[PDB]
Amino acid sequence: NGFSATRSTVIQLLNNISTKREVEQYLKYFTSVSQQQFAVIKVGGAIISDNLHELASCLAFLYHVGLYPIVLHGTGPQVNGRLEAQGIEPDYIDGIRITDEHTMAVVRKCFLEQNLKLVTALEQLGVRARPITSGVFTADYLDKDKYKLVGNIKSVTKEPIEASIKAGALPILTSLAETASGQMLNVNADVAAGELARVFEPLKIVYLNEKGGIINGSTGEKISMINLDEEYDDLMKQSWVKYGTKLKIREIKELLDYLPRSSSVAIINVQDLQKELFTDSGAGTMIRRGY
Amino acid sequence: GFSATRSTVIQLLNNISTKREVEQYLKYFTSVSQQQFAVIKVGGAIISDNLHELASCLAFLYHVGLYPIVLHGTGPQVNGRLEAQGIEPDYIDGIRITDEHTMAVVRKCFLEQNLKLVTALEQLGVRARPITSGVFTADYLDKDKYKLVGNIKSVTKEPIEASIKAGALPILTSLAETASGQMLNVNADVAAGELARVFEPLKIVYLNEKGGIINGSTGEKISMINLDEEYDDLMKQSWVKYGTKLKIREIKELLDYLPRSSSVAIINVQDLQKELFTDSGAGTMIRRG
Amino acid sequence: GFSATRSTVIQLLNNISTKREVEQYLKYFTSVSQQQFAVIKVGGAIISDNLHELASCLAFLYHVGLYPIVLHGTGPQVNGRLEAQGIEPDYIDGIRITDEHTMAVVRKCFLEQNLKLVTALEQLGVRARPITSGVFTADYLDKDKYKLVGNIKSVTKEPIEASIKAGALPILTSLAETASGQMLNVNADVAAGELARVFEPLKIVYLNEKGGIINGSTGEKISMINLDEEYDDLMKQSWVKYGTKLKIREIKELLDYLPRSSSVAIINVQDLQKELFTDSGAGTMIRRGY
Amino acid sequence: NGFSATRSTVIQLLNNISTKREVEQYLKYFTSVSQQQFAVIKVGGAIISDNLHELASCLAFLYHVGLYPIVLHGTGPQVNGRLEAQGIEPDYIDGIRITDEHTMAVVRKCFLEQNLKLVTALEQLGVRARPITSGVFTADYLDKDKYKLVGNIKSVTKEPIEASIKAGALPILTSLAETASGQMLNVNADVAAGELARVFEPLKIVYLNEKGGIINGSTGEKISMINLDEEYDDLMKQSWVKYGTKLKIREIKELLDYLPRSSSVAIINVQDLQKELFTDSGAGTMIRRGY
Ligand SMILES: CC(=O)N[C@@H](CCC(=O)O)C(=O)O
Ligand SMILES: CC(=O)N[C@@H](CCC(=O)O)C(=O)O
Ligand SMILES: CC(=O)N[C@@H](CCC(=O)O)C(=O)O
Ligand SMILES: CC(=O)N[C@@H](CCC(=O)O)C(=O)O
Ligand SMILES: [Cl-]
Ligand SMILES: [Cl-]
Ligand SMILES: [Cl-]
Ligand SMILES: [Cl-]
Ligand SMILES: [Cl-]
Ligand SMILES: [Cl-]
Ligand SMILES: [Cl-]
Ligand SMILES: [Hg+2]
Ligand SMILES: [Hg+2]
Ligand SMILES: [Hg+2]
Ligand SMILES: [Hg+2]
Ligand SMILES: [Hg+2]
Ligand SMILES: [Hg+2]
Ligand SMILES: [Hg+2]
Repeated sequence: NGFSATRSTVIQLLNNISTKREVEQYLKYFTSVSQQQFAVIKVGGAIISDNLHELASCLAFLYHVGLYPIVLHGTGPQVNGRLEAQGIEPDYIDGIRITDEHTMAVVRKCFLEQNLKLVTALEQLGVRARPITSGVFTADYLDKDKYKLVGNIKSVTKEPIEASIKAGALPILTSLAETASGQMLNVNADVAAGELARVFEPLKIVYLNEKGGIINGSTGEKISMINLDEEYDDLMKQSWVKYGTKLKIREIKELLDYLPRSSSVAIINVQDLQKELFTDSGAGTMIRRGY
Repeated sequence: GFSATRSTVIQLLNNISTKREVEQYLKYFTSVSQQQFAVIKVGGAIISDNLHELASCLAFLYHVGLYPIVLHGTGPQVNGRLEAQGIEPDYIDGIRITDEHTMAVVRKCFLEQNLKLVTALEQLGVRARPITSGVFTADYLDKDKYKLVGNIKSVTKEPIEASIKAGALPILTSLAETASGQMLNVNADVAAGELARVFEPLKIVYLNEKGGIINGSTGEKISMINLDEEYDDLMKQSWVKYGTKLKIREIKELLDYLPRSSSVAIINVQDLQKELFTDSGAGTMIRRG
Repeated sequence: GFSATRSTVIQLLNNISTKREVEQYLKYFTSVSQQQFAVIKVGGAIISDNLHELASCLAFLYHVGLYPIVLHGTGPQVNGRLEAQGIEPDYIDGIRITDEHTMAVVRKCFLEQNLKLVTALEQLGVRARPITSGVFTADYLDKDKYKLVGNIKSVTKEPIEASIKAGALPILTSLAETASGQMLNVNADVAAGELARVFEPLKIVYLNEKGGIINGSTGEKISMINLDEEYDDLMKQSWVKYGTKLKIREIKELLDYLPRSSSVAIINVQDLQKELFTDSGAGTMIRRGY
Repeated sequence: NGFSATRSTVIQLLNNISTKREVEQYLKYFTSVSQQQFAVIKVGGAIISDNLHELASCLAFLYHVGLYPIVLHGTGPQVNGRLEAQGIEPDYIDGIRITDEHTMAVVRKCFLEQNLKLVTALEQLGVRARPITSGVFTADYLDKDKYKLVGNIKSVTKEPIEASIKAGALPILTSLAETASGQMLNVNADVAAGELARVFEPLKIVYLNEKGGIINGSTGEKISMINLDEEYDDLMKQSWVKYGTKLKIREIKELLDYLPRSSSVAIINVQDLQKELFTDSGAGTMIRRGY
C-alpha cells in the first residue's frame, strides 16, 4: 500500500530507463488501482547464502513502491552443508528430500536461520518484514514409507500473509507445512510457492534461480518460452531434464491448469527481476499454458 | 530515529518521580547491554476481555522506547471453542490433556489470539512481530498421561533478540517443538517462567484478571508470598488447586535459579505501569524468602 | 531523511523520457560537490500575479532533491506603491533612479515579496531560507545619475551554499551593500547574472510573464538569439528598449564569461520543468552560437 | 509549537530530575496553552566561538519540546580580535562601540559569520534555524558626531520573526539596524535584545554570558539577585559597573520599567540555563523591579 521512494529507490527506478516506453510502463504500475495481489516470488535457497544483498535490494524496491511480494524461500544447499558436517549424506527421490526425524531437525533449524537472515537483511534496509514460519500450510503425508516426513499440502491459511501486508510488512515464508495436530512436514519450495500462487492468483509469479531460467542441456541454450499444452509432454521425455527441473515444471503445469490462461510463470535470475516485472523483458524462461 | 509526542512525554513524567526511577528508565531506554527490561506473561482471557487496555499499556512502553518480551496464553478461548463444538475440556493436575484434535484447536487458537494482539498493537502504531514457533524446544512431559504436552528443555533467544533489535515487540505463544518437529502444548505460565530464567529481566510480570492470587480460606488477596518460609505449607493447602498450584510451582523453581534480588508480580493490567516504573508493587508479589 | 511520494515520482517520470535526461537528473540528485543545478530569476510580477503556480513548480524541484538558487525582483510592486503615493516611477537605461525615499520603498517591497514567496514555499512543505543581505557587495554605479544604485563587485557564496547544504531553497533579493553598510538597489536581472557568473550552474532561467522576448517589428516571439551573429544588429533595433535592452546586454556579458555550452532561457513558469529537465528549451533561448 | 522529543531530548529532560516537584514544573510548561512568546535569549558573541556545541544543544532542547526562543546574538569579542590583528585599538564610549566605515565593515562581516555559525550548528543537530540578519530593527543615528555608524532603535518589525517560528524554525538574529534609506547601523546586542523583549513580552528573558552573571567587583563575588527599585541608583555609582555591565544593567532597568512586575531577567552561563528556565535554580544573576 504505502509508497515511499528513498534515494536508493529513485536511483533503482531510473538507472536503466532509456525510453518513453519504459517510463509509461512504470507509470501504469504506479497509477494502478488494482487490488489483485502483486506477486508470489519463490526464492532458491542458494540465493540467500550467495546473493543476499541483491535479493534484499530488489525486494526493498518493491516495498518502497507499494508493490508488496509474498516471498517464499528454500534452504536445500545449507541443509546439505549441515548434514555433511555431521558425516551424513542426503537422499532424494523424484527431486524430493527423503526426510527422517534427524534430517527434519536439520531442515527445520536451517529454514528458521535462513528465514531470519532474509528478514534481518530486509530490516537493515529499512524494510519491515515478518518471518512467517508456521500456520500457513496444512498437509498430510505425501507417502510416509517412501519420503518419510514430507508433506502434501491440502490447504493454505491466508490470514498471516494478509495481516503482514496490511500492517506494512513483507511476509517471508518457509516451505514447511504441518499436519493438523502439529507434526512439521518438509515440502519442496517450488511446490509450496505454487500452492500460494493458486490461492492468491497474483499478477506476477516468479521463480528465482541462479541459472536465470531453464537451460536446454543438449544445446546449452536458455529456453525463452514454454507453451505447456504443446511442449510439456515431449519436454518431459528429454533425458537432459534433471529431477529438480522435472519437479519444478510439473508443479508449474499443474498450477497453470488451475489459474486462468492470462497467468504466467517466469523463471529468472534476481538481477533481471525488475525489468521482467515492469518493462516486459524477455529474460529468463516464461512458462504459460498456451494452446 | 526515535521521537516521542507531547502526550507520550507527559505520561512518562507522570510515571517517574524519583532519581532511582529516572535512572532505571534511562538505563533500559538506551540499551548498553544484553540485559532485558521485562518478561510479561499475558493471560489468554485478557485478549478476549480487555484487549484495548492491554494494547494501550504495551503501546505506551513501546512509545517510551522500552521493548518487553511478551508471551500470551489462550486457554479460555480453547475451552470456549471445545464447548462450542460439544467437547468438554480435559485437564489433569492443571495441565490440558491434548490429543490430536485438541492440539489442532490449541494451535489455531494460539495463532488467532497472537494475531489479535499483534494487530491491535499495529493499529496503535506499534511494530509487533508474531513469534509463534522456533523458541521453545521440548520433549514430551508424559505421553500416556497428557499426550501432546511438552516439557521445555531449551529456549532459543535469537528470534526474540532479532525482533527487539529490529525495533518490534516480540509477541510469543507458548507452543514448543521436539527436535523432529512435533509441536507440543505448554502451559503459558510455565513457558513464561522459562523465558525469565534465560533472560533474567529486571521485571517479571504475570497479568491476570483477578490482579493476583486470592487466599481461598479467607477470601483475601495475598499481597506477598515469601517462598522459603511459606512455599511448602502453601502447596499443602486444599484451596490451592489446578492452574494456581502450577503457577506458584514454576515461579518457585524460577526464583530458586534467579538472584534473590528478583521477584515476580502477579497483577492486573491497570497496575502494569506502576509495577514496571516503581518498586511499590501491586497485586501478589512473590519472592524467595 | 529523503523520501518521495507516489505523485512526486509520477511527476518526475512525466518529465524524463531519454537516457540523457536520466543521467542529468541523477548527476544533480546525487551530488556531493559544489556544482549548481540552476540559477532561476523570478520576475517580481509573478509573485503578485501567479504565486501558487510558481511555488508549486519550485516545490516539485525540491521534492525530487534539486536545490535551485532563486533570486526574485519586485519592480512592479514598487511602481504600484510609488503611484499609490502620487510619485512617478523614474528610470534611465532600464535602471531605477533610486533616491532615499525610493530606497525605503524598494527595501520594504523586496522584503515583503521575499517573505511572500518563502511562506508560499513553506506552506507546500518546502524548506526555504530568506537571504535578504550578505550576498552582494557593491560600489555606486553612478551616484549623480542613478543615486542609491549599485554596481556589484563581489558575490559571497557562503550564505547560499549553507542554505542548500541544510536542505533549504535559498530565496534571494537583488539588494546589494557597500562595505560600510549602505544598501544599494540593483536590477534583479543583473544580480541574477552575477550569481550565474560565480556559480556557473547547468541551467540559467529568467522567468517573465510574456514567456520570453517578443520582436517588436513583427509581434512574433523570438525562439533563439545567437549573440555572436546577432547581438550588435539586435541592439541597434529601435524596438529594443528599456528593461529588455538591459536584460539582453546583461545576458550577453554573462555569456562572454561562461562556456559556449551554456545558455539562458527566458520563459514562463508553465515551461520551467521542460526547460530544466530537457535540452528542448522553450520561450526565448539565448546563447553565443556555433 | 511542534513538540517532538528525540532520544537526546528525553535524556536531557530526565537526567536532572530527582523530585515530584521538578516533574510538575516541566508538566506546567508542556501542558500550557498560552499564546505568549516563550523566551527572548541574548547570546554573548564569545559563546558562539568558545562553546558552540553546548549552546546549540540547549537551544535544540527547547526546539524539540516546542518552546521556541527568539535568539539574538552579538559578536563584540571577535570584532575586537579582528581589529587587534589589523593593529587597531577598539573604540568605546559608555559601553557602546564607536563605529566608523572601516569598523562597520568588520562588524558586519563578523556578525554574518557568527550568525551562520550558530544557524549551521543548529541545523547539524536537526534543528531548523533561519538567519535573520536584516529587516527587523529600524534605527536613527544615536549620535553621529559621537558614535558615527551607531543606531538608536525606533521600531521592531515582528513579521520575519513570527514567520520563522510559524514555519518551524528558530529565528537567529543579529543586532544590526537600518535607517529608512538603508544605511546599516551598529547597535549593542544587549540593547537590541531589550528592544525585542519590550514588544514580544515573553515569559522568559535570558542573557547568556561566559562569567555566568554579574560579579561584584569589590567583594569578588557573583551577585545572585538585584532588586532594582531598591538598588539601581547606588549600583550605577559603583566603580566596578562600567563598560558593558553598566550598559546592560541600564537597558534591563528601562526594560523592566516597561514590562509588568511579574517579569524578570536572568544573566547566566549556558550550562545552567535549562535548570534556570524550568526548575527555578537560582544560578547566575536574577534582575527584577522589586520595591
Ligand atoms: C521435501 C523437500 O524436498 N524439501 C526441500 C525444501 C528446501 C528447498 O526446496 O530448498 C529440501 O531440500 O529439504
Ligand atoms: C498444556 C497446557 O495446559 N497448555 C495451555 C496453553 C494455553 C494457556 O496457558 O493459556 C492450554 O490451555 O492448553
Ligand atoms: C536598480 C533597479 O532598477 N532595481 C530594480 C530591482 C527590482 C527588480 O528588478 O524587479 C527596481 O525595480 O528598483
Ligand atoms: C554599538 C555596539 O557597541 N555594537 C556591538 C555589537 C556586538 C555585540 O554587542 O556583541 C559591537 O561590539 O560592535
Ligand atoms: Cl531491483
Ligand atoms: Cl542444523
Ligand atoms: Cl489504558
Ligand atoms: Cl479452532
Ligand atoms: Cl481459532
Ligand atoms: Cl503547477
Ligand atoms: Cl573575523
Ligand atoms: Hg541446520
Ligand atoms: Hg481455535
Ligand atoms: Hg504500561
Ligand atoms: Hg507548476
Ligand atoms: Hg513599500
Ligand atoms: Hg571580520
Ligand atoms: Hg534549555
